[PDB]
Amino acid sequence: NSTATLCLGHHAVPNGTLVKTITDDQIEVTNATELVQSSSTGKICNNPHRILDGIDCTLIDALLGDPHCDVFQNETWDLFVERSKAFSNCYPYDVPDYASLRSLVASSGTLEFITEGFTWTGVTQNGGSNACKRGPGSGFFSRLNWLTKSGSTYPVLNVTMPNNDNFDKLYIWGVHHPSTNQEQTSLYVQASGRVTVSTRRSQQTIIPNIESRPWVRGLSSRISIYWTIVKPGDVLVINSNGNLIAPRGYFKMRTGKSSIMRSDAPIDTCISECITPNGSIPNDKPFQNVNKITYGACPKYVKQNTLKLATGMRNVPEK
Amino acid sequence: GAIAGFIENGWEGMIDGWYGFRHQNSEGTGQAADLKSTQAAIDQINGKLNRVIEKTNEKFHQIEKEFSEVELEKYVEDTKIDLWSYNAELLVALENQHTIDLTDSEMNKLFEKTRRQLRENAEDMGNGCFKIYHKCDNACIESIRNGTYDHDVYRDEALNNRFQI
Amino acid sequence: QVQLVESGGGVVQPGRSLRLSCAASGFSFSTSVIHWVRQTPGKGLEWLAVISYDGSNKYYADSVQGRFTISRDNSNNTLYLQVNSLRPEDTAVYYCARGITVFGLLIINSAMDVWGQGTTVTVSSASTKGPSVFPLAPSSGTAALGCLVKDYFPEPVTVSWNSGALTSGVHTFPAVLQSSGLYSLSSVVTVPSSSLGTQTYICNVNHKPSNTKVDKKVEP
Amino acid sequence: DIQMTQSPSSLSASVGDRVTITCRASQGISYNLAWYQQKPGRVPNLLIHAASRLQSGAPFRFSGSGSGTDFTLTISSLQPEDVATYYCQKYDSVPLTFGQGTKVEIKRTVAAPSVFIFPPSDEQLKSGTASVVCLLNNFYPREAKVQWKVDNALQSGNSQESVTEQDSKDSTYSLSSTLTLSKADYEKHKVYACEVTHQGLSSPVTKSFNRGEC
Ligand SMILES: *[C@@H]1O[C@H](CO)[C@@H](O)[C@H](O)[C@H]1NC(C)=O
Ligand SMILES: *[C@@H]1O[C@H](CO)[C@@H](O)[C@H](O)[C@H]1NC(C)=O
Ligand SMILES: *[C@@H]1O[C@H](CO)[C@@H](O)[C@H](O)[C@H]1NC(C)=O
Ligand SMILES: *[C@@H]1O[C@H](CO)[C@@H](O)[C@H](O)[C@H]1NC(C)=O
Ligand SMILES: *[C@@H]1O[C@H](CO)[C@@H](O)[C@H](O)[C@H]1NC(C)=O
Ligand SMILES: *[C@@H]1O[C@H](CO)[C@@H](O)[C@H](O)[C@H]1NC(C)=O
Repeated sequence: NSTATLCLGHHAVPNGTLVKTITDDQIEVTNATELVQSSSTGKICNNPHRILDGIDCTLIDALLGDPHCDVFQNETWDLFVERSKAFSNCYPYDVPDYASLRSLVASSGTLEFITEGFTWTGVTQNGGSNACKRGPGSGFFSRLNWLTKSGSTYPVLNVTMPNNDNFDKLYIWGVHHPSTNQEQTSLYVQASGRVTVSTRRSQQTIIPNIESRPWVRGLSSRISIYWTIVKPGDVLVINSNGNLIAPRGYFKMRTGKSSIMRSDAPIDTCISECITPNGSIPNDKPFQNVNKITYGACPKYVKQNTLKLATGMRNVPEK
Repeated sequence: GAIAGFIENGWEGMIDGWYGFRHQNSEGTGQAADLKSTQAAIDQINGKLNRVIEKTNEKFHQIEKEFSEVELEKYVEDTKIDLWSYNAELLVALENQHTIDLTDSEMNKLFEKTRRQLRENAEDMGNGCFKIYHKCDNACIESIRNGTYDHDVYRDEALNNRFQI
Repeated sequence: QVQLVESGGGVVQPGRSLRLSCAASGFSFSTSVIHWVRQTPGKGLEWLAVISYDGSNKYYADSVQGRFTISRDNSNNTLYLQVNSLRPEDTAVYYCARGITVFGLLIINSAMDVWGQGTTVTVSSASTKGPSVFPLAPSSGTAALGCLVKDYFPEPVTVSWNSGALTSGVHTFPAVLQSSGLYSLSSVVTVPSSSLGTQTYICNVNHKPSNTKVDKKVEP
Repeated sequence: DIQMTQSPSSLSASVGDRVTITCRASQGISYNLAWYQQKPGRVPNLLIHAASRLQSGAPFRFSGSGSGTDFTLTISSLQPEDVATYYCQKYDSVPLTFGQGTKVEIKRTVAAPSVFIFPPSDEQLKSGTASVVCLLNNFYPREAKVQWKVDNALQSGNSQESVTEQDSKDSTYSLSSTLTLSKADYEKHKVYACEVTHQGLSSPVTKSFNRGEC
């Protein structure tokens, strides 16, 4: 009538979202947006990245040439997927600095092996074992050459293989560790062997130790795997009076965006830049809670399953 | 069905904006949203999503640089993630505090803008409403909402009504 | 299925008034800001007007004041543009549009999410006739044939082949305004020269302005 | 009021390229800018809104990085599907002005036009009109020339031509050339020929027919 009322107010929602602030641990707001991806499809998208399923083989087993991993020869990938069911079925071995060799080869993204001649004079080549059978007969790592004595002598090997190409060569070699002193002398004649590989920039000297280890595939012996990189203009020098597991050639090294991941998730036909062991996830949100291990354009890993960013004023219900 | 202000009340039936007006006059009740104050808050909130990610992307590298200098063992890495996850929550918490402060701030600015318009022709009822002491029809309300209310037009009438009792 | 279909466009002589209508289907129409946008033929989009989520508020472009009038019947899931005092600046396609929510608000000024197919309104006091349809059948690896749509007004006409199942290799050319005041078009489709009357080729021409129906076989 | 000034007005780029449009404003608008795409023949779909957010079901190649009075819609690794006209819209306050438009066209290998000529049907000749159609199918670039010859007599002025926009699939154009005559002019002459000057063997190609013969 003669007067009027003019009220000021703000909007509200019947039930709002809880967020955290500097003063309140849980203050209800009219709107907020989730910043943490917490769900995955459970499958790894084969596109756009070239995914290579290891199945029963590990990257190292394929590298050395384990009989059941011969299908991965000259194989390439963007992401190598390693399964928990993978197993070794060759000569028992160990790799000092295993993580580094796995990481190094994973980064190269290829197993391109080029065979080289290597003259091994005064020794027996192509040694094998019943622990690493290939076909009906005995065998050995396809990429390694087991040298033993010829007749009654194992001479001091002194071979050189220069790198005249315009890329880095990766050579894989090893040192045999016999379980008994009779085995040592029967194979390499000398009671104590020695293997040294060097380049103009590097050098590795190792004296094998004679010791029995826990039985693996009916064997108490092992092999220690080592690796050497030879840059262009450098030379590979191998000197050995015994126990040398010679290389057959080199792997061409590349520098790229390739890597390796341990996962048991199935692979599926779909597109996702981001891959985690739990499967692919969308990369629309800035953070993620699925796995700290990731590949591709991924949100940064966070421990929280939710981080709500206030997108509205505070929500108070009307009375 | 008396109308109430923002003091301890929110308007469920207001979806066109965040702040607005609600009136009771001779021509009945009404409601309207205030777009200038609403749009001012929205412009700030648009900024915050980029800012919350432009700085979280700054700490993530900062933390890694410190741990890279130390260099990763699993107890070292999990510490890094715990420290980074704590930093992330704190940034978002700080922005949320700012969002609540700037949205509450915008409400007060609108209340004061309206008080200045009415000057001495109205009184603050205390619940976020003004009791305007003259006949203010629908056209008179829109002039307050769009910022053109001239108190001198109603000074003689308004002051005469307050004098009454 | 979240769609919105218009209707009402057609011919109107300069000086009279039209009423377009928007029909929403498949969502909370009652809770949506809806816009109108037009386009000069082969020019650019022009934003015209907006209506609040309830009808309370209405805003119009500068060169559109006075003449236009939005309105909505939420019981009827319908929107109206009601063009008045039409001029030569009104020949264009007129589109609906839905405004996106902004931080949970039904704000009146936002971006346009869903769009309608668009009715065309051409102001002119000229004829209002259906099309004449003639077949283009040649004979000489792949060979092409088509349909010539002649002497129609106003715009537009839609052309399909085999009731819509045959689309690959089709090229429907833009209409051009003939000296006689009617448009001319032409629609073609490429097929293997080996498909001579072993495959039936029918161009289906539909001209809604005059409620016309045509099916024309093109044969060797 | 404010005044959006989209640019460039139109451009041509190659597949896999990085294209960028810029929307400028005559006054600050914050983040209240949206980007729209209009593929040929299709209705416009929304791409960017709030200056930088991307819209559901929108290809990731599209991104928007601007604010204030200077925005940029950027396409990275441009694809053939991206043939269309892109509009920016200012929705800070009324009027929600639109940009002037930007047409994006693909740059690809060269393609020679397929030529065909269609005489007028008996059904059309019946009604006193004679339309001769000459078609150029799936070619590149857009620039092309058509020349009419009636028994070697060049008829000019009674011809109209229409061009389709670039198709997404092959990145090609099509042109139609229609010659409208009366019954008298068509029935008086025998050879109606369509001369194309473009790039067959870099030599003008001629396609002719004799009225009522082959
Ligand atoms: C791997 O590539 C090298 C490159 O010359 C080739 O000599 C060798 O035969 C290839 N091996 C296999 C198993 O394909
Ligand atoms: C091994 O070969 C190198 C090649 O430079 C030579 O210098 C060295 O004398 C050789 N060692 C022996 C024991 O002959
Ligand atoms: C993710 O995958 C890992 C396997 O590496 C599994 O141990 C873990 O429980 C999974 N967690 C989630 C949240 O997916
Ligand atoms: C404000 O609203 C009144 C209606 O009472 C109108 O007369 C006046 O023109 C409006 N002013 C502006 C700037 O919108
Ligand atoms: C609503 O729709 C029905 C059916 O089309 C029609 O009869 C009626 O006139 C319409 N009117 C309004 C105001 O909704
Ligand atoms: C918050 O607002 C956005 C704005 O569109 C909306 O999409 C979302 O559903 C809202 N969420 C909540 C929890 O209110």
